[PDB]
This record gives sequence, structure tokens and C-alpha cells, in this order.
Amino acid sequence: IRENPVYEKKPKREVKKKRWNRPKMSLAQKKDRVAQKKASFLRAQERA
Amino acid sequence: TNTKGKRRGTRYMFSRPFRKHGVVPLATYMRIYKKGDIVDIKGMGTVQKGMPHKCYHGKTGRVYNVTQHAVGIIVNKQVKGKILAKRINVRIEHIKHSKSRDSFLKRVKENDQKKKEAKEKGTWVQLKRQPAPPREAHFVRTNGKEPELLEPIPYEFMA
Amino acid sequence: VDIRHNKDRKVRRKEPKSQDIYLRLLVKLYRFLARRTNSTFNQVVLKRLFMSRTNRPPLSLSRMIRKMKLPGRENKTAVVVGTVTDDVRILEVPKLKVCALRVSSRARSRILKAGGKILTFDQLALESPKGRGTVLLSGPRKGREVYRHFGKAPGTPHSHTKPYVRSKGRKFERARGRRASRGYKN
Amino acid sequence: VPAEPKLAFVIRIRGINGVSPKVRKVLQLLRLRQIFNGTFVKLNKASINMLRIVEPYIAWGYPNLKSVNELIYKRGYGKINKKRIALTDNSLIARSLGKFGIICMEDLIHEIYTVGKRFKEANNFLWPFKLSSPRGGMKKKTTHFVEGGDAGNREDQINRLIRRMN
RNA sequence: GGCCGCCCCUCCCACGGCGCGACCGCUCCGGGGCGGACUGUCCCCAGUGCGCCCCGGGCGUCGUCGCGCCGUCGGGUCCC
RNA sequence: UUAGAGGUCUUGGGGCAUCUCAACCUAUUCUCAAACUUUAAAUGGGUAAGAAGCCCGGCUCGCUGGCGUGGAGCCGGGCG
RNA sequence: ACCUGUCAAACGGUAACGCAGGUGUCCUAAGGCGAGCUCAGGGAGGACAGAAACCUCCCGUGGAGCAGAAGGGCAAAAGCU
RNA sequence: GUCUACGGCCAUACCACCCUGAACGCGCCCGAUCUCGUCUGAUCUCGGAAGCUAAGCAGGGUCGGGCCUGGUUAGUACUUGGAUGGGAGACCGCCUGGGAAUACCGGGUGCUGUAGGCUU
Repeated sequence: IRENPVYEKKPKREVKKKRWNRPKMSLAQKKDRVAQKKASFLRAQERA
Repeated sequence: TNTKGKRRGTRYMFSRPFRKHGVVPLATYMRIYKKGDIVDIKGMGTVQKGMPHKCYHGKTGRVYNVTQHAVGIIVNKQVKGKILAKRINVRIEHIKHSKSRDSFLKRVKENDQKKKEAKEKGTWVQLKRQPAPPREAHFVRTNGKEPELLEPIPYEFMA
Repeated sequence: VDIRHNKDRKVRRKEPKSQDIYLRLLVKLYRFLARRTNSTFNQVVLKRLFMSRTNRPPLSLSRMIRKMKLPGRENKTAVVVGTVTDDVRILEVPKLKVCALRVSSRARSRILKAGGKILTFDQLALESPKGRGTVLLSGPRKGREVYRHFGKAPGTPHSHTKPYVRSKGRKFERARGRRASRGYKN
Repeated sequence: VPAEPKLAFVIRIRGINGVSPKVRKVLQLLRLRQIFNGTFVKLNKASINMLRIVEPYIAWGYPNLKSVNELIYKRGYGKINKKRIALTDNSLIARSLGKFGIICMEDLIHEIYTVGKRFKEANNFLWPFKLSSPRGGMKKKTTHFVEGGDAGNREDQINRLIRRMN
């Protein structure tokens, strides 16, 4: 440590940007989901 | 008559704002005050040391002394028909920089540089502020659409 | 209409309160000079001829030598609207051309023995009607005893003004208010 | 939509008895220290808000070319060495205002009317006009113009009032 | 000498109006293929927005650029 | 501080396997506060709108200090 | 002679034998510093134990405490040990 | 695309529940000889590296509560200045300027600084 304390930074590597997390849903997706959830409830209660 | 107590009538002026109690944010202690700059005095009840008197809350003065935790300020106070420059020591928590001075210092900078640009370009530029002039003459297009006719509405007695 | 009159009349001397006919003749002379000449020197001299004795303090010989030794002041006439007094703490007097209303006998002897010249204000008008090549001097106006008593009151914290005291000693206004051991000391 | 006017003529229509301290201050800044005194005011947001303070005390509007002509010619005086001097010759104007380019009564009228550079100097040179009482009377000095009174901004009707007071 | 007074004219500028293109920015009431999430009609189902990707339409205070045409007791010491 | 409504553990009561009340909870609802408040005016109060300013170069310090640090002071110069 | 809230009209100041109250003390710690903890209350459990003894988990923005009245302030606090 | 150490602004960041988490890391985790502290190695302190993302933590979701922001409420309430306005009064209208707050209805649900990794 006393002879060579200088730090050599790990070289940065360019990589392909791959998403490992879910992106946020948009307003259109959120509104559509309620539309089809409502329709399924009406359809299921009508069938039974 | 009423009392001469130091904190009489400070029930609201020294209270913390709603949902803003607790630990004092640390950037207030990191603000740097030099000799000659203008500060707003606003007492905070969370810190009871170095507290300005209520008559200096909402007042603005300039720094004449800097100590370890406090600042000396020259503040104008009106006393029965005469204005005197009081010197008060206030801890750092109860003061903040005054943005009016910062705006003026910026305007001095853009003025000086506009003088240099004007001299180098051989032109003349306006540097004095002017009050809002009367509105200039202009045309208003109807776009082939008649103005909507407004009319007072009849009176109705609601609940 | 809708004005105030309490400051309409300016309070200043338009003539000497004195009845000294010789001063009245110099006022007649310098009234003409202030009017018919564009010199502001003649205007300043005219004002000082009107002024009272407390406003015309004596000018010490030492102070005039001090002010006439400053650079560029050589071969100029020192003008005093007042009395030139002798200073015994000065041992060497150079040659000076001094114009004054009054010069004390010992001052006049020392100035003349040094080779200098003393002029009156009528000879100053004949030599320099404009006031060219002059140094207009004045004695210390606040250098008298009444000003030690003026100002912030003695019994007020940061005041260094002299009280009106009949006699000076340990028993005369030194105990309470001038001492932390007797009441207070501000 | 025409450009909103740049020039106003303001006439004090009230006396000096029982005036509030703020209205008193604004009136002496407008140089209306006497009843039926008049002056030209350059219109901008600074001056307009001043005129709103003294609204019950003044009757103002937009003068025309004839109004500025009759006021300056008939009872226009200069402030020459702190004195009220009648404008009888063009030399009086040239000695005080000639450095700005105003050398005659026509230059001073153009300067006031087509308000521009050096309006401050030309207008301050003019002593506040001492108008007479309005011949034919007034409607109501204590009420605003839009309520059948006298005060406030009569925008173009000020020229009718000037014909009767000048 | 100059200007104005009536007639083909003539140039520039300003204001307003009418069209014609080009460029730019927002938008979808849009089309076509590439990856992610959604639905109790979920395998044969049905939708939802998102990236490149060029065509179509609209708006932009009525954007910028020019081009024409019409009006003015318009301006140019009343343009030549 | 007023009134209904929907549920239920009920050291609750009453009329008689019990059932209604009361209690509690939840979502609503009527009406209020000088010594209550999330919100929050109008009119108020303070400061600033340069030459005592701005921008360059240098010197001093026993204060501060990783440092050519920082802060203050002082000496020149330029810019209306 | 003093202090708290209000009066008091959103800077400060502002009166009445106006309103609601407190004071002539108390503390070797309840002064100072450090460390470690979290309080009131409630739910669910546990031999005697029950509406209130002590033990355990959970929720808890302070709804407790900080000696004196009241207002402000305060949570790995200024509270408890 | 993300994390860690130290932070700034302190909910657009909190709370409830569900889903997903590659690699580094952060953890949970194993143990008590030494340092250290306990009724109790639970916590604290220390020595580790068999297992695991179940939890914490991160990202997403919910016609979610809250929070932020905008409409509406509404030129309403209130208010500077004015009148020899009205009204028996209580109070109200007008001129001249300023101008809110619930309920109700939408949109959003951390940004970022220094240093050091992973995404090879």
C-alpha cells in the first residue's frame, strides 16, 4: 500500500441497453384496463 | 396595559409551518454570509438561541460581523418618528440571503457587458428600465366570426 | 395654496452686526467686488466679513506655516478673515505674505523680521482683485471650550462630553453613574 | 384599436381642506397645489397608478392639439430661475430649453403634444397652469364622471372642460 | 427654377386584404413492420399505449421565407 | 354540536329459544369558535434600483489553513 | 413590579376596576456533556389476575413528557434510563 | 438500464396490499476464540461464508387512501378609495381598483450531486 497507493479505475465497457425493470404504464393503458375489467364483470354476471 | 414580555404575540410568527417541523435542513447552516451582504430576518422557533426580537422579524439589513454561529446585522428600526440603525446578533438559522440584491447584481453584469458589445459593434442599446408604456395600435381580426352577444342574466333566488 | 411657510425666510447674515466703520468700508469694497467680478474668492471673503467673532477664530502662526508649506503653495498670499496670533512653540518663521484683519503685535514683529509682508484687505484688493495666487485659511471653528460640552448627554452610555461642573475634584459628580461600584457606569 | 394615449391633462378640482396624507403627497408630486391648477402628465403604469390615488381630487383626460395650443399660448408661463415668467418672446424658451433643441413656442407645443424624448424638461419648464373656474359650472365635484359627476378620467371630454376653464 | 393640379406609365417602402409554393414546430381524425405490458370472450380471443419508419390530414395567431394580385386625400425636402 | 343509515367484540339493559334497544365501529348529514385551524386575501411593513459602483494587477496579516487555501485590509490602473 | 393567550383591525405599537389565567418560587439536578432507548393510547394473547399487578407480539406523528400558568418548540429529541 | 457509500431538496419520495428482481452489491444467514455487552451473542461487538431472495431493498401494479399540481367554486366571499346613494334601522346597491377558500372534476406519483461497481 505504501509503495503504490494510486487507484487505477476499472475501464468502462460499452454495453447494449437492456431493460431489467418494467416501464411505467401510460394513461391509455390504465384507462383501457378498467374498461375491459368492467366489461368482463358484466359479461360474467350475464352468463351466470 | 399589556406586558413587556419578549415573546408576547409571537404565537404564529415563531411557529413552524404545517408539516415542516422537526430537524432543521442542513443547507441553512451551509449558507455563507460575508461582510456587506443583505439578509432577511425570520425567527425560527425550533432554535431558541440567538433569536431575533419580534420587531426585526420581516426586516432586512446587511451583515457587518461574522462569528462562529451568528451574524451581526445593521437593521433599520422606526421608533416614534425617527429611524435608527440597530446592531443585532442573530444566529444563522434565523436569517437567509435576500434575493433583491442578487437580481440587481445580475442587472449590473448584463449592463456592463451590453456596453462592451455595443461599443464593439458601434451601436446603441437601451440600458435604463422604463415603466410599462401605453399599448401600441394594432388590428384585431374577426376571422369571419361575429362577436358573441352577452346580456345580463335574470335574477334567481337560490337557497 | 397648500404650502408651508416655516422655512421661507433663510437665516443668514446679509451685513455685519458690527458698527465698526472700518469694517463697513471693507464690506463696501468687497460688496462691489463680489458683484462686478465672477470670482468666488470675493464672495467667500464677503461672507466672512459679516460673520461673528466665534465664527472667525484666531489663526495661529504655526498653523499658517503648516498650511503654506504644502506643495505648490510657494509665493502665494495667505488670506485670513480674522486675527493672526503668535505661536511660541514655533522657533523659526519663514517669509510669508499674509493678509488679515488683525495681527497681534508679536506675530507682526516675527513675520516682518523674517522678511515677510503684512497686507490689509484694501491692499489685497489692489494687488489681487480676483483673488489669484491666494490660500484662503481659517482658524479651528470647533476649537473652543463650548464644544466640549455639546452633543450627546454625559449621563448617556457612549458619551464623552464634558459636564457643566462648578469645581473639579473627587467630590464633584464622580460617584453614581460614573462607577460600577456606585449604582452603574454607562 | 388605436394606441392608448400617451398624454394626459390633469386639473385639480378640489380644495386643500381635509386631504389625506397620501393624496396630499401625490398632488404635490403632480404640482397641483391649488384648485383649478393644471398640468400635462406622461402616461405610463407609474403615473397612471398615481392618478388612481388622487382620483376624487382631479379631473383628467386626453388633450387634443387645440387644447395644448390654447393652454401654452394663452396662459403658458416658464420657470426661469425659479420665477414665473410669461412666454412673450422665443428667446426665453431658447435660453432655458435650447440645448435640447427647443427654441420656439412651436417646438414646445410639438414637444408636449407628440410626447417623446425631453418631455420631462419641456413640461417641467412650464409653470403649472392657473386655470379659471369653469364657465357654465360643474355637474358634481364630489362624484365620479361616469356617475354624472366631475372626477376621474373623462377620456376625450377633457377638451370641453378646457374650453370653459382656459 | 421647383411643387401641385389629368393621362399611359415607373421604382422602393409602410399598412391592410386575397391567393400560390418552400421550410420549421405541435397534433392525429389516420395507414402500413419491428418489441412490451392488458382482458372471467384469454391456447383458435380481443384490445392498449411505446420506440425506428416513411406517406395522408390539420393547426400554429392565422409561424419564417419568398412570389404574385387588390386597396391607400399612404410616405420617399410630394421617387423617376 | 343535530339526524337518520349499515355492521358487530358487547365485564350492558329490558320484554320474553331468544328479540328489540343502548354501547362501539364505519360511511354520510345539520349547525359553530376572540382566547381553534389545513387554506387564505385587500390594505400593510422591510430592503434594493451603482461611481461608497463594476472590472483588472499587486502588497500586508501574528487571524483561518492540505494547498498557489480563505477572509479582511492597503496600494495602483481602466470604464460615464 | 412582572409573565401567557386574546383584545389588537395579518409589520411593530395600542386603552378600560376588558376577558381567561400565573408570579415573589423550585432544582447538586430538573445545571453540563455522552451513550442507549421511545412516549400517551389501543388490539391480541398468558396460573392464580378480575375494569386496573406483571410478561409477550402488533399498531401508534407524538394524540405523552419536558415542575410550576399559557403559548411556541422538540422523537436513534429538548422526553426516559 | 440499475446498485452501493456519503448526501441536497424533504411524500410527485408516505401508507396498504399484489407481482417481478439478470449481474455486482446491499442484506437475510452461520458462529462466540478474541474485542465488547447482555436475564438471554435477541440487540450491540467480534470471527465468518454452507444456504436463500422468503424478508428488508429496488422496479412495476391498484377506476387504491394520502400528497403535489391544475380546473371549478368565482369575478362569488371579502376588501383600498368615493358620494348631500338607498333604507326607520339591520344592512344593501353603485363608481374606482385588488381579489380568495371547501365540497365537486381532472393530471402526476421523486429529481438529483460526489465517489466506486454491475449490465463484458
